[PDB]
Amino acid sequence: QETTRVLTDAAINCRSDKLNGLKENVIIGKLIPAGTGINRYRNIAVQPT
Amino acid sequence: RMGHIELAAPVTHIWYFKGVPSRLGYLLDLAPKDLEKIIYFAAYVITSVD
Amino acid sequence: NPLSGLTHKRRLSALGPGGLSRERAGLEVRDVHPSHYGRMCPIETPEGP
Amino acid sequence: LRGSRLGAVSYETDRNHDLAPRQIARYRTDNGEEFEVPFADDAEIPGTWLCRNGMEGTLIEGDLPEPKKVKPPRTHWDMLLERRSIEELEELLKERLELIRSRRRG
Amino acid sequence: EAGLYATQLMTELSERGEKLPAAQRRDMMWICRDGDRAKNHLLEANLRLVVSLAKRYTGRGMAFLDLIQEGNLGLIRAVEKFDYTKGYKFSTYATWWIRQAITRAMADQARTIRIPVHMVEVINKLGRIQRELLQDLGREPTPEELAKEMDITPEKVLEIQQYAREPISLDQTIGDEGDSQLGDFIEDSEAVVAVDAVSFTLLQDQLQSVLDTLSEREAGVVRLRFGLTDGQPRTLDEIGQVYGVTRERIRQIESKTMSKLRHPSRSQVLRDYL
DNA sequence: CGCCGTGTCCCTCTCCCTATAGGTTAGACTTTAAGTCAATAC
DNA sequence: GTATTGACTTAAAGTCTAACCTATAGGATACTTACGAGAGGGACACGGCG
Repeated sequence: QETTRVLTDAAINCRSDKLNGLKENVIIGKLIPAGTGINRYRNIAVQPT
Repeated sequence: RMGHIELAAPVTHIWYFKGVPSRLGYLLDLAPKDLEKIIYFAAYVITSVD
Repeated sequence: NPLSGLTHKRRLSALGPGGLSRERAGLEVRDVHPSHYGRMCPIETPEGP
Repeated sequence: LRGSRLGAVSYETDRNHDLAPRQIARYRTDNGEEFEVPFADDAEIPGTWLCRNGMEGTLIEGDLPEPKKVKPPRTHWDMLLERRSIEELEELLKERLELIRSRRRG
Repeated sequence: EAGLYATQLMTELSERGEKLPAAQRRDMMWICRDGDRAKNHLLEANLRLVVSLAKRYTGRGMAFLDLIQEGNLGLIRAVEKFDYTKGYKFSTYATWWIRQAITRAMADQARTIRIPVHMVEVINKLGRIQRELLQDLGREPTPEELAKEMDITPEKVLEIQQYAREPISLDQTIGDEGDSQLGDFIEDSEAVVAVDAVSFTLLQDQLQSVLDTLSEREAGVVRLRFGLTDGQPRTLDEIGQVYGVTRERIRQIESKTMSKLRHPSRSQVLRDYL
């Protein structure tokens, strides 16, 4: 909400996003950091016993 | 691939002049009711006095 | 059906050029004033917005 | 409601394993800007090139063919010249000179 | 005029010229600056005339202040070519240039697809003629009769009617109202349809397989002839050059290899692709 | 005489014609890559 | 059937010439100003206290 003012004052502040919420990870299309996306479950090594 | 236009005269961005609170106004301590008179060629300003 | 042909005519619409739009429409215009009796049916209105 | 960009997509497969050899040329503007253009090998090199900046640049190689640019199309002086004469304008210049003389010292 | 002559004469006398007398030097500097002053004054005087002539060309094509500025440019051109010895009011001569400049800038700067001025003039003439025929004749002008009045061919009239069409926006009505931008209901014929790509790759692999099942070097001559690896076909001269042979043998090889691929075992796994 | 709160209001966001000069293309001529046949040898 | 050469004809193209577009200029009597609410924030006025 209020895209213009947020965008312009973020541009002034040079505010760097860190891409760690559940929305900015949806906007850019990479895997979200919740559920099956976090590194605890996303990096499981599976070998036959 | 993007392009660009080389303007023959400098122009001001609208987001930093018109959107309240005006950012040019706060940076320069100028009132928007008067900043509009400047940037739309309605009133002079002094850029340097000796 | 022929009834829909008859009822598309004889229809009063409060929206259009020179009238209020749905976003400009308040709640108080959408009620049934007691002066509708015999001049405008309080039953038949579209169920949507 | 169909539509097209007035273009055509070719379903060709990339062949980076061999391309035609490409030479590289260095062009330079007047204000010290450098630009690299990978021109075709079996092709002519135009010394005067329109570069990425937008102004006309020349090759760093020394050729300088000097295409003999055109004179200004028409001046105010050309337009007055064709509708009057030199001595008429000299008379008017004398008139204004003696006018400001008679204004200044009386 | 005196100031322009004076600046010409200093420019002439500057080159290889004179150590000018101080009073003469200073005062035709004054003359040269005053020529520009008087010019400037004349343009300021007749800007309102420019506005008055441009006020009637609004409501179509361009904005208002754009037309004002083209009129101002025409005014600079008019004060550049104004002669006073003919003894005429300045407005009479200047109106000519103002109208010319305004109509030119309207012609070649008021369409998204730029139509050159001659075709703009013929389009405007056709529009005026069809308008007057609609007003007077009443009966809607048929294209061939418009050609007869136009003294051109009917197909030229049809091409003119096609050229005049101006572009709509992609952000207008969905079908009737502006609920959704129209650009959200236009397909893309220039796009990967995602069955063509996979079908095309499968065709590639199957054609390579059938070519491999053919004979040795002759299937490859077919491959070079239709350019399946180099991307360009090359001719019998080049195939002979790379192999050290003649051209009639190449054509015989082409015909022999071509005969077998018409036979069903090679064609049955290839026919469905065409 | 010199500065500070409260109030009101404005604004923004959300649900003609002519004349000259120059570039473009279309159209035909001669050359070349291309398709063709006839005899032949292994 | 598969390896050739020597003519023998044929469809597809670089270059010169002509017309048809294209950028450009010019064209004198005198004309001179169009045609709903609902909330938050900021700026301008007015009055109160030391």
